[PDB]
Amino acid sequence: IPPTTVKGRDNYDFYGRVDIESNPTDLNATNLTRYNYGQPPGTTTAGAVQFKNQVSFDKDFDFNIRVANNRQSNTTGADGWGFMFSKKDGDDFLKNGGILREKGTPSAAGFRIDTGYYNNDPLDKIQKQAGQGYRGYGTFVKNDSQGNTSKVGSGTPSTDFLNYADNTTNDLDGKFHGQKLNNVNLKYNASNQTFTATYAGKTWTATLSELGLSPTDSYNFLVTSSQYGNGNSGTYASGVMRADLDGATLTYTPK
Ligand SMILES: [Ca+2]
Ligand SMILES: [Cl-]
Repeated sequence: IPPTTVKGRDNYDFYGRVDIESNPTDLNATNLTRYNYGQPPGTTTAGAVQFKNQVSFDKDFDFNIRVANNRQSNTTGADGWGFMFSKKDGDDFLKNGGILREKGTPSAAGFRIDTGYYNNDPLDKIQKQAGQGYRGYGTFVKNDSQGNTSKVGSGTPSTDFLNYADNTTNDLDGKFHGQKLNNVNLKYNASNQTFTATYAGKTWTATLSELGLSPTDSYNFLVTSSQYGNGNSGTYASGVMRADLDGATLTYTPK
């Protein structure tokens, strides 16, 4: 079987607090997939789109999607993005969590673009997330067989750091602006058993061993976001996170 590349909304199931924003006012785009709209932070403020067919790590995988982060502080906005492999589905993600906190569904792994501070997350402490502006980070993570999340693969706090938004409105400066649509590339090279993620001009690397995933078992792939809340002060904003799912590309090899 040769690889195929698919594109289109119809290739994904929608779970939880995810919808389509037909006509964004602030982005050059239509029909964006939108997370965390119309609901305050809490246990159920989470969403996933799940590719309808399974992948396995005997074969290459390549996924590209443009994402646009909320232009909201890390104490008011969303938790981030989790590009997650799981043997279970989007309902299991809604029940048990993902890869954006300290614990989620067991034996999942993937790439985390972290945009939200949580007072009980030890990785947010390591990564120096607390503070002003739009402080976040990228990294691979895995959930162990209990669900506990840990950083895996390349990076240090200094190199993982990224400003996930800014206050500018210019399209001429040659700079990254995380509130605009910017591609995320997540790929897996079966020949060297290595996952690569790129975003914001930065790269991260992790082996299959480091992610803890099976070399042969079938996995689902989910694009997740959430806004679970950081305490109960009532200080929050919309947490709206958007992705061009209709324009995304996913390359895999069907059985
Ligand atoms: Ca965080
Ligand atoms: Cl449509």
